[PDB]
Amino acid sequence: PDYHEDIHTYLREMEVKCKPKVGYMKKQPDITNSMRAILVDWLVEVGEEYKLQNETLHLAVNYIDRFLSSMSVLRGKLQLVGTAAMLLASKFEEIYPPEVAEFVYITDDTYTKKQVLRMEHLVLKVLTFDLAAPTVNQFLTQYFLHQQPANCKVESLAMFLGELSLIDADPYLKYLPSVIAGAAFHLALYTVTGQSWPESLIRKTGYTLESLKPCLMDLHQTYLKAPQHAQQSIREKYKNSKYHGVSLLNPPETLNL
Amino acid sequence: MENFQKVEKIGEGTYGVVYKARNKLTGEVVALKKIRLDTETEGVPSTAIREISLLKELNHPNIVKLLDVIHTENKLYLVFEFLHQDLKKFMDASALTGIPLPLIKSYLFQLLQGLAFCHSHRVLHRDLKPQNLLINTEGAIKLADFGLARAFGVPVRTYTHEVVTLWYRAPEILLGCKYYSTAVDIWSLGCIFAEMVTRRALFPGDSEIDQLFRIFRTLGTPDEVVWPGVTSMPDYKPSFPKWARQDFSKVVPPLDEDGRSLLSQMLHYDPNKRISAKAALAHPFFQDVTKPVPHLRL
Ligand SMILES: NS(=O)(=O)c1ccc(N/N=C2\C(=O)Nc3ccc(C(=O)O)cc32)cc1
Repeated sequence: PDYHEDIHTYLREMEVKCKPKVGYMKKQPDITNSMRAILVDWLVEVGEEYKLQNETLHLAVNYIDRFLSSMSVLRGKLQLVGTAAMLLASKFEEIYPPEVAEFVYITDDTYTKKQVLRMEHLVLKVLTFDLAAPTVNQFLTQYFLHQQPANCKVESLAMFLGELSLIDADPYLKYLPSVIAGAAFHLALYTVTGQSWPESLIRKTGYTLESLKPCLMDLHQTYLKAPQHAQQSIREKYKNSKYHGVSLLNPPETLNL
Repeated sequence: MENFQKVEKIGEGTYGVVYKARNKLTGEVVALKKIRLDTETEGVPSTAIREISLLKELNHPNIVKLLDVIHTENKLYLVFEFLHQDLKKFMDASALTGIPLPLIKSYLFQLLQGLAFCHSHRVLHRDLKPQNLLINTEGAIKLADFGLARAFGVPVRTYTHEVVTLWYRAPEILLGCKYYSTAVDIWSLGCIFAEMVTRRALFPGDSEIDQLFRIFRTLGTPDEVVWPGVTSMPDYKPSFPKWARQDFSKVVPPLDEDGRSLLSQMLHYDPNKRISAKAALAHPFFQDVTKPVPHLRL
């Protein structure tokens, strides 16, 4: 509480410093947003097979976008960039991470132990060991404390919408983690209860529902088109009781903004 | 790495070996943490990753400065500023004489100042102990070894193999709470504050049960009134002896009304009611705080 206001102020400060270049995929000659979307979706499965935290998944995607913002990569090596990042995210956030042999196994021997270890070192060199990155996940939990009594269906749903945004670089790279986390919570709350972005959260973040509107329009479209999307590992993860089967909930037709 | 001359080994551990070194070109005296990776079949240890990320974000005069990271195919080296000794060696030298209160006050104020920065930057230390606290001849104290340190942007879950040595472990950890909080770090410093005063470890337990019982014998056995939810904790037992709280005149005899007040709030059973680093820094105890120089025996 004493430091709670300070942490949000610091993360808001850090999320700008840790932001990747928005149009990095344009200056990337052999890889595209589809490859990135396929990669991020695959890491969602990896997380579930190894029961990793949703923060581990959020950190990996940040590291990936940052590595790809400064490094040219061919499609053949894109999965090695993703494996080393997931391994690094797991080492940073998991109590104990899965061993390297297991990471080499979930790639079906596409790469070697040496390759994974060498890429880990390269990712760390390229990211200059700056691994404590603010995520949508991080801003969502700080926001949830402004919901007393709490609705775990709203929390699960915001977690899901927050995660959907990791798949599609276009348009979510143009939004900061705090802004997606705002849109996700409003859209989650509005879908379950009908209530909107609270005044306590307006005062905390300095974000009006109007300032969230560009992100929220995109997050609403993504939600409506989610059963139609090519990537479905997130919808499968959230139809489970763990997250109160929130992906099975029907999105609203209109937001009325 | 070619520019460093190893001078002396100044500590060991699982984390890596710490040395005293000299930069041959600038003359700068540094501390070097050697981390052997040819040995490490699993890559860069999670501790080295957690310590480098977090420390290189934590710039404060009461937090050790990380000057460089020499990352090679063979080994990993962390280059840090040098400080003359740890609080454990200083405490042992002062076991006969005693650390004068103005120096205890300076030291705890600075520890709390570094910790407040840690906490306001979403970082838990989780291993505060005298040897992890470094002092210098100019009068400063700084927090070191961020090996078990974690970013708490999302709550940090508890792990058995990555906790502080018993002696400075919080009762919540010992009773099996599912999560860490800033309060674990405050308890640790409270123990360290009483150790500086009484010239001995406040809770020197040989086991988790011996650790609890030593806490219970001093602060009284906690109950649902003192600590709501304590009887619902995994490692809690209703069969625990029910001791009464000892008077702080017996626990910390050479401590004043304010000193006794601040320590009682630092050693509160309930982590939600335990004083924060921010709050303690505003305590009347530090109204007259000065920066004295210690008596070092190098
Ligand atoms: N044993 S003694 O004489 O009391 C002593 C102990 C320790 C020291 N210096 N240690 C260090 C120093 O100067 N910078 C450091 C940075 C980091 C660490 C670490 O463990 O992570 C240790 C030190 C000197 C004398």
